[PDB]
Amino acid sequence: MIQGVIQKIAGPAVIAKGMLGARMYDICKVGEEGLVGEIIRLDGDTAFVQVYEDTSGLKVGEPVVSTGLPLAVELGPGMLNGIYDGIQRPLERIREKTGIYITRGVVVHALDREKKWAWTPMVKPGDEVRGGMVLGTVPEFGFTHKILVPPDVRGRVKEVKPAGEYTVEEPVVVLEDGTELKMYHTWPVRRARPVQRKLDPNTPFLTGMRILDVLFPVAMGGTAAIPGPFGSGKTVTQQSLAKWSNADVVVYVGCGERGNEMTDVLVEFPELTDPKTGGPLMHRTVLIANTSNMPVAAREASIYVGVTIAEYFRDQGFSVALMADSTSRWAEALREISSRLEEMPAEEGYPPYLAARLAAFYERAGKVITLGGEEGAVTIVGAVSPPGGDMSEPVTQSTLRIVGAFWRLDASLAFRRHFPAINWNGSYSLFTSALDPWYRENVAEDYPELRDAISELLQREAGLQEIVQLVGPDALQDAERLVIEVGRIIREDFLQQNAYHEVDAYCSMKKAYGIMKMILAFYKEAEAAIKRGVSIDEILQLPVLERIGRARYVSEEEFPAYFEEAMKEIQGAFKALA
Amino acid sequence: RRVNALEQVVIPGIRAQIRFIQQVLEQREREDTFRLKRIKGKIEAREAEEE
Amino acid sequence: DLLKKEYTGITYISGPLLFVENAKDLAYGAIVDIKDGTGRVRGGQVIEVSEEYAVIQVFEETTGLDLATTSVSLVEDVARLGVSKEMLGRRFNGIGKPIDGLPPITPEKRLPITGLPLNPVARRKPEQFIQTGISTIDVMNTLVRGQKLPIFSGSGLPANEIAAQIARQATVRPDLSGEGEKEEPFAVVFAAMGITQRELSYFIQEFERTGALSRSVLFLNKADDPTIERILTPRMALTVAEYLAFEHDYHVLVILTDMTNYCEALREIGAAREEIPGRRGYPGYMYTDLATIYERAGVVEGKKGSVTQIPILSMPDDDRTHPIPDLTGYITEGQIQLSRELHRKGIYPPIDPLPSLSRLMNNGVGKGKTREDHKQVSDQLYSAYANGVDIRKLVAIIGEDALTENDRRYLQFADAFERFFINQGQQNRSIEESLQIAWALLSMLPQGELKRISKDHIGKYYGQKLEEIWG
Amino acid sequence: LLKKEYTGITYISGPLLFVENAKDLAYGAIVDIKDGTGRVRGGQVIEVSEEYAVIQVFEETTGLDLATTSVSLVEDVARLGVSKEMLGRRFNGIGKPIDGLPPITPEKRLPITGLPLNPVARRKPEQFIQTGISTIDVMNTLVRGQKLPIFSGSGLPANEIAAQIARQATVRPDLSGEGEKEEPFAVVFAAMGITQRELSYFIQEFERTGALSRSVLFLNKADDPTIERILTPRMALTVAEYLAFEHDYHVLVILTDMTNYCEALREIGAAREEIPGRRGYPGYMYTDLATIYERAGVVEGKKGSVTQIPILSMPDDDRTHPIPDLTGYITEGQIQLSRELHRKGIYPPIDPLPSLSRLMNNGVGKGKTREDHKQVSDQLYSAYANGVDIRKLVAIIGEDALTENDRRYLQFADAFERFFINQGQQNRSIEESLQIAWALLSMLPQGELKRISKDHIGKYYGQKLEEI
Ligand SMILES: Nc1ncnc2c1ncn2[C@@H]1O[C@H](COP(=O)(O)OP(=O)(O)OP(=O)(O)O)[C@@H](O)[C@H]1O
Ligand SMILES: [Mg+2]
Repeated sequence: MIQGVIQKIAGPAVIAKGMLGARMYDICKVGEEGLVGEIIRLDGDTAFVQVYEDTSGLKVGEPVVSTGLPLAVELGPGMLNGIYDGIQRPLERIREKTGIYITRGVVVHALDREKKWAWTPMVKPGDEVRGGMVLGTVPEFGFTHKILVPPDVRGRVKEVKPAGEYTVEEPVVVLEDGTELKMYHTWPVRRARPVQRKLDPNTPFLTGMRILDVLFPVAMGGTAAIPGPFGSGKTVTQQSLAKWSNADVVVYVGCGERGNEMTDVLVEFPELTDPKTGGPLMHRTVLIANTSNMPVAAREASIYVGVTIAEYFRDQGFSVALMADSTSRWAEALREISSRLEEMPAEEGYPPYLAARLAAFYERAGKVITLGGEEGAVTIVGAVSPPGGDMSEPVTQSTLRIVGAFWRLDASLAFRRHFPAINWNGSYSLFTSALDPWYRENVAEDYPELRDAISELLQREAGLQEIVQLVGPDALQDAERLVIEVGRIIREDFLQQNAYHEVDAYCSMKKAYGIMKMILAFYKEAEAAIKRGVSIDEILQLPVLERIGRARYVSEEEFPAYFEEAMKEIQGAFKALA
Repeated sequence: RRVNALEQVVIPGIRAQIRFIQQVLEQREREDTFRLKRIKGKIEAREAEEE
Repeated sequence: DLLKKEYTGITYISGPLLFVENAKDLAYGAIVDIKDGTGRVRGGQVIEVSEEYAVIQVFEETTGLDLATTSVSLVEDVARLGVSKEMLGRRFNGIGKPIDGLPPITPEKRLPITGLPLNPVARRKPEQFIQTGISTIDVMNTLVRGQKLPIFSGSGLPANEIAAQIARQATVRPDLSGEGEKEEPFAVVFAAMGITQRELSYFIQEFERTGALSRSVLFLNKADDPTIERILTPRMALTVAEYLAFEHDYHVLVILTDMTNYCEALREIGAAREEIPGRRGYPGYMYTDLATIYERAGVVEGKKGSVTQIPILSMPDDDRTHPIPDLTGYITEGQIQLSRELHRKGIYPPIDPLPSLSRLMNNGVGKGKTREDHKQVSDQLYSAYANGVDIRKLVAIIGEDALTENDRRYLQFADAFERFFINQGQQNRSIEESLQIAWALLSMLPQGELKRISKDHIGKYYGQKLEEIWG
Repeated sequence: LLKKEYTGITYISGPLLFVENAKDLAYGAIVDIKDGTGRVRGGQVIEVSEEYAVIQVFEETTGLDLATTSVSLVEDVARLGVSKEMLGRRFNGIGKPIDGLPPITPEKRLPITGLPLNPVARRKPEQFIQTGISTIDVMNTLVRGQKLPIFSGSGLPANEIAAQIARQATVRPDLSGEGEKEEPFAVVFAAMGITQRELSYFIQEFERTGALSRSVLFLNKADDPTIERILTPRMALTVAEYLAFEHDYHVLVILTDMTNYCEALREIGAAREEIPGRRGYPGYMYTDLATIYERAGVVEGKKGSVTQIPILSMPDDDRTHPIPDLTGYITEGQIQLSRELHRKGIYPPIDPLPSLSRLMNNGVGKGKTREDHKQVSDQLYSAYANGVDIRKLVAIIGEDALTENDRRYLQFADAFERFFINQGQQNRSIEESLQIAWALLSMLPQGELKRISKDHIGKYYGQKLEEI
């Protein structure tokens, strides 16, 4: 291949010479240690390579070998229940070779070449196949993995292996032109996988949190952004989404964050049960981990690897949820690379093409009809970490132009231990109107009216909050004090949700609907009883108020009886009242 | 009540806004200085192509 | 000519740029085709030519290009687009190639996409009132035929719905003007820059429901498309619009989805070349580049056709002093600004009247065009709403109970104005309905406060009660 | 091995010098610069190419010239010699003794940069550490293996709190069971940009307590060259990692001031002509800070641990300054000192409201400690937030807008501080503090205790203030 020597070393940037014939965005192997790098600039006889590993100790004159292919991942059976590096290297297969520390230069295949899988053919000789079609099935941890034709392959079938057990590298289908199809194939991470058509998202993505499911919903092909300062609760929210959502496969991308947050997932997940299949929770999860003390240039590749794997699972008909832990770290890596290239920055040192990269990443989500004729979906929830909580920073403002929902976190609520600390005045969702027909048949026919009424109550309380702060709560009349107390009840008993409690961590739709109905029934009864001269003090001391406060700690199997008893008590206690 | 409200709410917010605006303007000035330095380096390097 | 010349000898590839040395025979601004080793062909444009080397910007991505097998060949000296009358009802990508599956069109002419400036002697004054069906636009910020009226939006604000509603409900009123002939429907040219699949699907479904896809031309540049293609899309769209309007007497309505993406692409190219920046890193020639796009709308003396522009742009952080809204306001002829406070209260369409403007409003309103009381009613409404906003500011300090009896009328006027005049929903209103509602609102104030209305109009129209309409 | 010297110096300007014909110089290597007078300076290669190599000098470049100066190679990777006998010694922050004792003999030579830990090889920090301070051990409890910084001010007693913690740190293997054994403990102390008075105070406290016999001090004064401030925490963390992961020691690492480290990093970065960041600080400060804080934790299959308590001061109490903002994104909590509590004489002035310990939930709970710990903590948080809120209401509106229900919140908020927060030089316990926490929850009614279950309320409700 194309072969040269190192000319200049400066940080993660290596300039090679004698590289005439190398192509842009290809993969090169740098030095005797065999590090991995990528071409990003060609200049005469030279080439500019960014290295994905540590560059300390390199010397001028070491060889550089160009592999002639772009960055690609291996897609096939054996990716579930796995933990991967930034460039798709199995960490558990690295620990058995290097110990507790991570050393550069170790090369491990992504898919295990020693496992035997049960093969079951579905095609026959004489058939013609196209890209995205299904050749056979392989059993996994409860799933049925389908062997897909690569999108660029077309031809007729000559011979098919019979049923049995084979490795992932044994050919199973041989075409007429001599092309051999194996159980896996490689795909470049910077190319989006093809589809037939895109569909309008029309089914909700159930997250298990009341505020995100009721007030600011997200659909089955939408994108959401959750920005906030440190300690707001982004990671807890994303992990609760990974634990409790209704997605078939969850892909978690730990881009540039702490290592304890990955060890917690690796340890606690095998002892949990997924909501829909009853098996271990880790059997449906794929982790891509690149911590903060790892090489910086590998942060950029991890996002593309995760989104490519999520797109691969979409082509099999599943519904995939992708969680990016931080995109600001990716922006920092882009800034570092641009600084090494000595390009002119636009704002805050960022390169001027950051928004294009962010728009290209978020556009891969959506509900599609696959090339095989099945329906699939990918949802992306990305977290932004603005410096000092400033929402005018370029990364936050470049994300708001493409996302369909915006879950804004607040430091004031997080300081007072009011979690999930979602600012319900600065947040919005653009999927509310399209999800109404689903609600009108899957929970109740009056759900949107109830939700709008509670939103109106919150707006009225927020309006009165300016008045109460300068005259005191006593100076207001009964009609305003009732609104204040009802708003406080809604805030402390419906929006708040403990993610560590045994029962309160997960909430269904019907439980939230029942709590909403109980709260509004109490409000209407109190509004009726106010006009009869009854004091606010007599109403606030009622024992039925504690029934609303403790309602969220009741389990799902016991909630309807509690709901009936609470409704009867609400209708009775005010009748007993004057 | 009016005196306490002014002295406890109005003044610190204005002070914080002033500090924020000063920081933004100083950062923009620093970026301009860096740009001017880079193009001065380019101008000096242009004349040394062939002496 | 009918010969092709290939320039091998590329010496530099980085970002969107590409250098070829011994290519002094390429004209400035010419279009080139870049052939890969595997046979893929990508477009390009010359932005600087010399006897030493030429500088070429690449439209698509640069993946797979190498310095040994890549070659550059010339297409044409001047960037031109092949237009026709039969392209109505088609769809194209950002560079004019068909994407609807139909065979390519047969060009009648080949026009340059940079265009030429209109002679100010050949222009004429736009004076045709357009009824958009929205009260805050028809009465206070009147839009005339031949106007550049951008929409200043935000992040989560519904600018697309407002643009679609304007395109759906746009009509002229020849009976009021005294013409009386049968109006023709507006031909629509729709140019998208970095649009998402959600907004594109919404626009496609809206145009399908309205049945306007038989009179529309579409230029689409999606979010996953190459960024540098956004430089060409408005120029092709405006070339098609100008051709139709000034060669076949069409009335063309042009919608540009997001000028912010165009400015981002311009900033990328300018920062690659390291020009002297303006504010926030944007290039210094952004004013001229934006002016070469907006100034291609208007009406020409001796011809029936017209071009109307509705650019849509999103203000970052809702900042009016950002360079893109600032330059757009300096170039265009007013703006329609959306308010987030009105959006949070459920008011649709959330059009804020005070920061809005219409420069050509005085040409299209008055006696013999709409009604003789239009301008005075608009002025009085503006003054009264400003007074109400100021009193709203005052009651945050002194409390509403400490007000005089006069200021409570202004407060109730502001509340009723926001709840009735602006909050109109999805219904279509004629100009008479909007003026009737406005006169109903003005009757809440005392008769002696109307300093900006002639006493004849007050005698003729004052006194109606709002309960006869929204009671 | 025999040495090699280069004489091809072609350009000296500021802190950088260029060396011609330096093909066999590795990247990041350590060099020794000698001049005509025989004085030796330090330097590090930061950029190497075919035409020249670029070396930044560890100190001032006065006296250098292009005729007599020569550059030699020391080692390709900067290494530190470590041994078990370092316990009780003092070092200047570069590895050389300052107590006048003979130098140690190196058991091993380890790279000071370190290597990232494999996330698979880690395990959950799950052991409680008794600090001897009541406001920490109850509401923001410190778990073995955590990195818990302290957010101080410009006139607040942070050094005294750190010294008290270092004096009173224990393991307490009684309540969760654990090994019930006498376990070794060590403290590694690093100070950057310290003054003479603080140096004397620190050494006097360590000598008077007697904790010097199990400690290693890396003390860097403010008049030292600024590179020795950069390498100071890395050597301390290298020693701590060696001790913990090769001798099963439970080490504790205290970093005196990260602000001086950040200012030295900015001064070094500005000399290499790099694009500045938010307030002139370098744009890669997140990665540089992360390479320090990420070297703590626990390792599966081993007994040792590393716990870090950095101390930093917020300039003008600005929580949005780049240094505290970037520190909060990496560490697992914060302890924030309040100036208002210090104004009224309360020691230690720890403000519970903005303090947080993220690893609390697995370090306390059923069997690990008292069962009621989590509900007690969160009820105290909610009640304190309400009390401070209505107190801020009173300071504007006045006492006329208070019912007895709100007056109870006011009395609770005024009560909490002087009994629990103020402790002076005491060495209190955990079971001591939990009864005091239950006592203050007794004054509020039962209906206010919504989050606490009826079982825990039924078992423990009702007790007066036990301060005597
Ligand atoms: N839903 C919740 N229920 C209970 N406690 C919560 C919840 N969300 C957050 N917390 C608390 O707040 C802390 C916030 O930690 P988390 O890692 O979620 O924050 P973050 O915003 O992702 O931080 P960082 O920016 O530092 O990565 C948690 O450790 C926990 O103590
Ligand atoms: Mg986090």
